[PDB]
Amino acid sequence: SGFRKMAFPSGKVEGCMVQVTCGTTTLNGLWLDDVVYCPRHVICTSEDMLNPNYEDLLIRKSNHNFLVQAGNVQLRVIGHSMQNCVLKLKVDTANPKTPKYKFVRIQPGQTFSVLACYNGSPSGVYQCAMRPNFTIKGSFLNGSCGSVGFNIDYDCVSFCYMHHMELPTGVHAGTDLEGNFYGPFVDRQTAQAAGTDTTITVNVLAWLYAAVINGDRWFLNRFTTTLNDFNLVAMKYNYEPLTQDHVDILGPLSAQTGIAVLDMCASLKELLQNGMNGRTILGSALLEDEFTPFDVVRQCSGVTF
Amino acid sequence: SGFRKMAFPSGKVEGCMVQVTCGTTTLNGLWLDDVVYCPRHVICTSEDMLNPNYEDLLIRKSNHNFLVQAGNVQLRVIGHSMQNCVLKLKVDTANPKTPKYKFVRIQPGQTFSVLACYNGSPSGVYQCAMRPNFTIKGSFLNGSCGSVGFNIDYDCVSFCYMHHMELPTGVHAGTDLEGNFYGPFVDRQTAQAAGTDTTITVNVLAWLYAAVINGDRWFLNRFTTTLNDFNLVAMKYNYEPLTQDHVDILGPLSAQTGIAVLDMCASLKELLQNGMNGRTILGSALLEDEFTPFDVVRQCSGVTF
Ligand SMILES: *C(=N)[C@H](C[C@@H]1CCNC1=O)NC(=O)[C@H](CC(C)C)NC(=O)[C@@H](NS(C)(=O)=O)C(C)(C)C
Ligand SMILES: *C(=N)[C@H](C[C@@H]1CCNC1=O)NC(=O)[C@H](CC(C)C)NC(=O)[C@@H](NS(C)(=O)=O)C(C)(C)C
Repeated sequence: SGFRKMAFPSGKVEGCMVQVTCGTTTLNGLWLDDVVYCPRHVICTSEDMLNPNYEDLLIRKSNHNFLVQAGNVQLRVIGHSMQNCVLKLKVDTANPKTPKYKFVRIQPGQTFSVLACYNGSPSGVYQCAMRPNFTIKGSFLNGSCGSVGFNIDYDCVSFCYMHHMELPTGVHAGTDLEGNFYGPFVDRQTAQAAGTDTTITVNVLAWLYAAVINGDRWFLNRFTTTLNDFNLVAMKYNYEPLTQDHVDILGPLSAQTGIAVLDMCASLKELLQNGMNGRTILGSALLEDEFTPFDVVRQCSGVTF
Repeated sequence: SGFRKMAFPSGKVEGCMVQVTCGTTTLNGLWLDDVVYCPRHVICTSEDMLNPNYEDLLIRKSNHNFLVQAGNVQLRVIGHSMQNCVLKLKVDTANPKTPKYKFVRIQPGQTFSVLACYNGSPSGVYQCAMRPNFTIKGSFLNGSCGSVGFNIDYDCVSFCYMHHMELPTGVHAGTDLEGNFYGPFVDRQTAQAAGTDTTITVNVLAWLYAAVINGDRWFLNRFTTTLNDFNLVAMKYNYEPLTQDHVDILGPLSAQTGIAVLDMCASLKELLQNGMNGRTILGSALLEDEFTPFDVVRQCSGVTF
């Protein structure tokens, strides 16, 4: 028993991290087979960052201008190309530590692990959610770009995020591994704002089921609700609408605990209208929305990779 | 910017995890050089667990009774011995993935990462604190014993915890890698209770400095306090006494922000006496005590391994 914010084991991704330096700027890259993926702004100087023309800057760079290091070993670059906001550097050596992998584009509300890196070396791993406004609440400093986010399924690493930038509220934005940004953001130093965020309702419900599984049951009430009436309340508290797809995805936790989803909705409705009155759920004084139904099942059932 | 509960990268420890089975019970083991370390209760059956005589049970076991698997590969056991509450199984093959390592016994208030494993395979990584009552708030299921806790310093893994058991409140207890329990616990299925816990004051202060570094400064007041007067307040709210050693350890964060430790103590005293009035600090509605000063510096300065 117990419930923690748990990240995926990071070893498979650690063996793919490299350092990419072009001129004076060094960021991280992801080395898979004979290709290194990194943010395109590695080719910018400080003056270039207000409004860079990346295609122009890349035209003036040749393979040898890219210094790629894997540990203390230089990897020789033999080709380069730009795909959306990422550079693909072909190297003359395939990474022998390349895991089975896929590039996926995750949906808002889904979670992943981030392996935060500097100079191609890992500093830590934490779990994040793709927010409804297409930002993540991460922890990233200068030099962290090219750090990646990922899920693991058995032996397969699904890379879903590459880190590019920080937005005024202390929140983070990036691309999938094809270089397309999540959200309406661009890779330039100009004023950009995230849309208003919203609470991921299906995830709060998943975490309430995690609490029941752990014996923290005080908030269960005796009522039920309709899906339509729940959503009228959710709306006022800035919660996403709950869909029938979300109800189905909560099926395994509902079946395990014997609490119908609409009954858990009635209990959540009460928490939203009345507060927690100084109580905690799973140790938290606020309702938590960064665990998916799958995360709850995986942690409470001991799924391994 | 941003502040997350961040675990160490787990790859170095992942390459050491193995499965140990004796009879019907399977737990995890730690394979370093030619030795596998695991909890001694792998040799118990269900009937044995109320009050096992481990020395007696081990006398009746020979090397071949221990089935050790590293992935799909059986490792042949060639010797066995018991050290306190851990078994040491000598195997005929040294682990080629053994990192530089040390066995350390950590002090209450210190943090570590746990790599939770089942059947020798990792399921997730999370950060934990050794509580003042010598328990940890983890997330562990049947089969998780032998999962380890660790810190990393550059290239060196300091193993400090091996998981053995769960106590009535949903909290966890274990040993160092020499098999000595943290706390007054024994490895048997009998009623055991943890002492009353207390809040790790130096860590709350460290996290308040993390908040200042991130721009969350609303709680800073205009006052100072003496160390003695702060401790009189801390006492009433079940906080550990702050010592001059703790004040010195907070020196780097104090110097970085220009806030004297005793001035931050005055601000904490106000939070304890008055509450947060529905506000949050770094997103949390409760004061957080599972970040050490070192964790704050490492995360806010981008320390890598
Ligand atoms: C990548 N190494 C770095 C990560 C930032 C640095 C501080 N915290 C982070 O997450 N990315 C940047 O510095 C990017 C670079 C451009 C070309 C996208 N710039 C920013 O993130 C910028 N924010 S913005 C796009 O102007 O609103 C900063 C530097 C003002 C944070
Ligand atoms: C190790 N695999 C297992 C980990 C437990 C299982 C549930 N959550 C955990 O953390 N450890 C045990 O089952 C130990 C075994 C003995 C010999 C120490 N037993 C317990 O943890 C026991 N608690 S106790 C010592 O009786 O208070 C349980 C099974 C009642 C939780």
